[PDB]
Amino acid sequence: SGKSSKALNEAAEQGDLAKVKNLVQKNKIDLNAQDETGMTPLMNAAMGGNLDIVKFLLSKKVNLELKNNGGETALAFAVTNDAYDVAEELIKAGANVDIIVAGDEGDTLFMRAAQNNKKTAESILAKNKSLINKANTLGETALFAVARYGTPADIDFLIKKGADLKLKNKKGQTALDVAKEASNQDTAKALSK
Repeated sequence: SGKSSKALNEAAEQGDLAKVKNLVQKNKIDLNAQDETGMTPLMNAAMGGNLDIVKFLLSKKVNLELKNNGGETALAFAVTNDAYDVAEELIKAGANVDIIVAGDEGDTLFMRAAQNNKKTAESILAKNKSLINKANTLGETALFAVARYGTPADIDFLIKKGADLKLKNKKGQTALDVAKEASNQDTAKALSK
């Protein structure tokens, strides 16, 4: 690849659209070139939650699927930094939704969205409905967190989207089992029906 630019990456993160545009108009920077930590302009724009910049960079046909050294794409940055407007735009542009977000548990993009933003969780499932049942590194899906700590309405949401109650985590437990362990009688009753 060609030259990367610290000034561009910083302007993208900080949200300075005029500066991004002035730097890109020179056609001297390879917009897909990765810096020393694997970061691109798009990852910086997404991490900083800068929709206008992200839209501009998408108009230049940047690669959506480059990963930084932590293994995250621009979409994972958007979701983990609560930039759900950016996440939506990236999903629309065809960004891969079947990815893992950074952290010890290896949660799926879907699991992180399901905890934080229902609309993005639905956008993800519209792309690949089987992600509802894709487990993290402990063998748990989104249903397990709700079984422990959530409410019967949350159980209903995930079951309506196809959550499979029979799935077992790496300890051999179902969502019903973890509800019972957590003394969550309401979710246990909802899972039992």
